[PDB]
Amino acid sequence: SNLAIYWGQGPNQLRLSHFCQETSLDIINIGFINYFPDMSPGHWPGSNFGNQCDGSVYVTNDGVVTKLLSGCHQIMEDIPICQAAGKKVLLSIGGAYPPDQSILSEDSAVAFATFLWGAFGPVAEGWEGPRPFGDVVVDGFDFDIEHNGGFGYATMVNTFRQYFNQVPERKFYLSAAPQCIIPDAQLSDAIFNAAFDFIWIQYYNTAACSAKSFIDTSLGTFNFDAWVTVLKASASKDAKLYVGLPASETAANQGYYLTPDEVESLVSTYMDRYPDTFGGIMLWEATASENNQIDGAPYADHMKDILLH
Ligand SMILES: CNC(=O)NC(=N)Nc1ccccc1
Repeated sequence: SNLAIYWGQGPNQLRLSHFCQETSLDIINIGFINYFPDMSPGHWPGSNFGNQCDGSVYVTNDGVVTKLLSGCHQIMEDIPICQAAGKKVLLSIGGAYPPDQSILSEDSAVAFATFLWGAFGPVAEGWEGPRPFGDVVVDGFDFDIEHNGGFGYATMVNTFRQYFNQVPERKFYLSAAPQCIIPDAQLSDAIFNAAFDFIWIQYYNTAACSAKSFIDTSLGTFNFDAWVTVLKASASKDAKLYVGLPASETAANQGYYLTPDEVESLVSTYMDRYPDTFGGIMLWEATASENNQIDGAPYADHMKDILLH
């Protein structure tokens, strides 16, 4: 079972090459493309990577100043190291801030997909768009849509997967990151109507189905079961489900963090019930895990031992 984590939005983060050297980590999601074309200057998507990148943004063939970052030099340098180390690197779409971003048509969702594929996918001839990370090719795209409904996303997923299928030699990945409440307002249409390789339900910040509601069953009702049942119905039936967790008490709202012993008792129960769908743990996020050093190692290292034990 696999350990996925988020990097990109950590206060004072170290550079991604620190995390590339963390052997426990099998997947790293880079957040975020957070400005969508429909409300962003030029219809270009924009990006934000916390402290990373020199602050420069592309301007278009029209002189339009965009929201995309053009000098992300450490990330370009660092994504190949991660991949040279066995790790899959997915570029994440959305995130928490700002909360006023969405997709308005099926056309803009095909264009959004196509722009990301040209931009961060394989190097391609006729592509006359940006290459924010140079000749690096990501392994996939993560959908962390946490605002404004689910319109457009199954289309973006199938459009992506349409593109994947032309590169038969290489294997590319689609994941999503719902919150616990079923149905997820952002991603249930996506999950149902398209094939996600991985899905990591965020089990923090919502009381009625939080991971901590497994340890304290008075807080809400941990619902991984209901989720295996919808997954079975869906176009993502072969998706691997992940229990999404905060890597430190200071990573999500108070009381969502579980101690390793609490995690283990979650994991050994749901790895055994659904050995065929259970996939692993996902952490929010990389920096909080760094700073949560338990006996000379970070939180993620202790998660991986749990999964192997
Ligand atoms: C994988 N996505 C996240 O972990 N999202 C997340 N933590 N969003 C967020 C929502 C409200 C406040 C802070 C962060």
